[PDB]
Amino acid sequence: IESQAPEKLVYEPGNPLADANGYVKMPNVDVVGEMVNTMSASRSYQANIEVLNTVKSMMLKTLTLGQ
Amino acid sequence: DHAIYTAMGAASQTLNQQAVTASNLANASTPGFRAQLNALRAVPVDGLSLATRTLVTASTPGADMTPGQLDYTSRPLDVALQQDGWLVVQAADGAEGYTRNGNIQVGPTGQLTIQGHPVIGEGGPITVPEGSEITIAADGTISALNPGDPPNTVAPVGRLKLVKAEGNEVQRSDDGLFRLTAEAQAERGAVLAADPSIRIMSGVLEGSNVKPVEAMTDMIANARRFEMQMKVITSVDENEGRANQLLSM
Amino acid sequence: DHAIYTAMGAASQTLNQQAVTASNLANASTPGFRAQLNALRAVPVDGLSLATRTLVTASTPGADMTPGQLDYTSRPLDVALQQDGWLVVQAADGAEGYTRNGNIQVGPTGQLTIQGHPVIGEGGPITVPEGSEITIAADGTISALNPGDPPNTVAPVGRLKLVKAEGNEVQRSDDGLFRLTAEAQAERGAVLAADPSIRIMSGVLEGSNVKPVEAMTDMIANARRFEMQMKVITSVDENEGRANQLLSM
Amino acid sequence: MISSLWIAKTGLDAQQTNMDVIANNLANVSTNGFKRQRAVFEDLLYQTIRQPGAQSSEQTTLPSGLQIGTGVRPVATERLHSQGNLSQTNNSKDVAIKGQGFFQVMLPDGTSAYTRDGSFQVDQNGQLVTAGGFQVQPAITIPANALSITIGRDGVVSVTQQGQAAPVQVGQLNLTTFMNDTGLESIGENLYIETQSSGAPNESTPGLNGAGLLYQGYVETSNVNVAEELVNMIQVQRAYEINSKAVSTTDQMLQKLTQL
Amino acid sequence: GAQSSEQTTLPSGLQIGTGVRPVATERLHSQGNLSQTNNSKDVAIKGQGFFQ
Repeated sequence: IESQAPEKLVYEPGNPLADANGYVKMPNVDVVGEMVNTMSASRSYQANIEVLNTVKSMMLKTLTLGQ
Repeated sequence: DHAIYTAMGAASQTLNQQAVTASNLANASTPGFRAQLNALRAVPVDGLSLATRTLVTASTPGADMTPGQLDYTSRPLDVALQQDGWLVVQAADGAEGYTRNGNIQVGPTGQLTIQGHPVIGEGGPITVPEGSEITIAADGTISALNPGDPPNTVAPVGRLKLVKAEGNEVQRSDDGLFRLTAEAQAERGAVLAADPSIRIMSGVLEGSNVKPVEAMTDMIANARRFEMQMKVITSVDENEGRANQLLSM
Repeated sequence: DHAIYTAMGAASQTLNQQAVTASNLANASTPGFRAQLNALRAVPVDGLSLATRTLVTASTPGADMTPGQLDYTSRPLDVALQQDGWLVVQAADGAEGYTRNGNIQVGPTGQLTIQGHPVIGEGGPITVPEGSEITIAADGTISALNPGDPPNTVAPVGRLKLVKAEGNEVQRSDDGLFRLTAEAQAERGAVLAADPSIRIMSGVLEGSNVKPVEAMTDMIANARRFEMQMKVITSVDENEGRANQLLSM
Repeated sequence: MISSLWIAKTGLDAQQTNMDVIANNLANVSTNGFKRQRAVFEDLLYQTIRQPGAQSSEQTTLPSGLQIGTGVRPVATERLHSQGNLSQTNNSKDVAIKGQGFFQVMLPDGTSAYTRDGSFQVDQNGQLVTAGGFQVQPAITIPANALSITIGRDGVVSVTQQGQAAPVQVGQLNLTTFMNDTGLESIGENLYIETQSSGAPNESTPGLNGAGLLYQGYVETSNVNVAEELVNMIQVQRAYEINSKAVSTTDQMLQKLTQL
Repeated sequence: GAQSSEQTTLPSGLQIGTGVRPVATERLHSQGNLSQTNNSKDVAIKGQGFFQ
């Protein structure tokens, strides 16, 4: 989906893409939030990777049940 | 792991505060600008057990109703309001907004317009004769003179309505125009009275009330707080990377 | 894993922005120079599911047609155009380029040559008698007085053609000379008219409109964006490397 | 780039524009008829982010919502049209204005400009010009061998000839007034052109219908108050430094953010 | 690309450019002021010209 925050504006009334009341639209990305998202996503990715490794060892050990 | 988000909030909110002061601090030398004082609000996150997290949202509790100080321009119809006094202006949509900018102007057709979206006084828009030579009296009465007539023909042509409303009962409204807070409307009505005690000075403008000392200390505090939260974020992330190793073997 | 590419794109393209600013910024004190403003374009990657990636391609939408500020040199044939005006000049390949450099020069044989590849006005290249003593008028007429003749012999020897065109309807052409955009060619034609309303300021040159303020924050934001991209790249590769242990064993 | 950077750069742009206004307004002392310019700024729209809630009035509650707003775009450059002082130039063909009014001048391209400047001359054909040869409409053609030129307080210009005991009235020099003097679009060369914000020009003889009288032998000086410009310069420099501090603080915030 | 003009679009292409090479050092030949040396063998010039 899209984050529907009101899309912070700037003023450059010679630039095309500026309406009446020349106001360019200037994406509303909060860099701190996105950096924290990247950090947390990498950590969760690592946790799931390493769950997968644990489980794979668990099952390959199950195959040696008895013999 | 969720601690990082609390810290994240602070950092982002700190940036928001910076933005405020920036638009607060760039607007020096803006006539009649009212500063936008800012604050941080604690938001407890009451839940199911051991409420330790609280978030750090930012806020603007309003505008600073401290009168900035005066520039003597000697212009006949530069108007300065006394304290807690407002000029009324017909806003863009058509509504009574309130301003402190007294840099009045007269159009070629005789229309008295603090910057377009013109002024309101004793009736609809104030209109004056084209050959202006306008003067604004001490209590607002607007007197006029055709430039080529004897000086004893200066009978008043209008009145400049002024309004007393301050602080907790005034709210900025996405323009340079203030309005009533929707709480001071189950009160003094939607269209306010003229308050026959608000005086005017002609030939004087009022400038922005942006105190630069509190702005500078605000920016210093903001930088320090931001980088403290940065350390917290680093420590939490390094903890998470350290601890995802419980699951191996 | 392909995220790194997007991040790479940004980093690479940010360097391009830097490059532009640098060329935009070294060219201060270059006569009549037009700053090449720059922008970044989001480029979605429309695909078969989950449109999540966008690239950061760099671009130069055009030049800044904001008149640079004038230097008074009192030299008789240094020309400053009014706003949105251009001197027409016979380009190297041969075509009417447009410049704001009014630093006109005369050769020994009387060729008016804004830095060579000469100037075009009311006919071919403008030629004057060798003992020129050129004077340039307000509307573009060029008069010449041989040094050893009575001063009431300043009969006009030519006219300097000037053209009105700005911004959207003008683009740089890999030299310092501008041309029409080929979108303004099924319009005011291949060769424009003289527009006898563009005025000349004689004895005054125009400098570059290289705004140091917006360039300095261009560079600050560029550096910050670059090292944010580097952080994303670092996290992505560390993810992939620590991931690679899945397939073994 | 985050919003703080761009807002502070709008502030720096505004201070730079204000300094350009001050420098132009300053350099044009000893320019006849020049009218001082004042830079008027205006804030840009405020983006409400979180509307204020309900002020329950059960306790004193801070009315906190959140609107940030941006920018300081320059909204006007008002021309302060006032009667400047007079200085004697002792030149017969020179004249200043007592009160409002503008001499009409025929531009080279055909339209009409208007000047508050009396540095007049005569070209080779007797026509009045304005320091650059622009003809003063309506044309006033001084005879060839006049003993003296007189321009009266209502513009009635006459010449004294060898022998006749009468100042033959050779022309009329009438003024032009606008209903909004401030709206004139300055073009350089001490010339203003009428625009939609000034209305049509109203022509009249001096001293009638609000036009100001004429004072021969005097030039109107620039109404520039240099003390005001110096104080404004100090203010502009300090505000510029404060905004630069805003940019620098945001930049070091960003440095720390991108460290990790 | 082409300005399709259906919507207001930025005319984005890309050219980077480089350099500020010095192209000339002009010599401004305007008449300078004169100084009296009282020296008989000295001489100054009124207008264009040079001594060979």
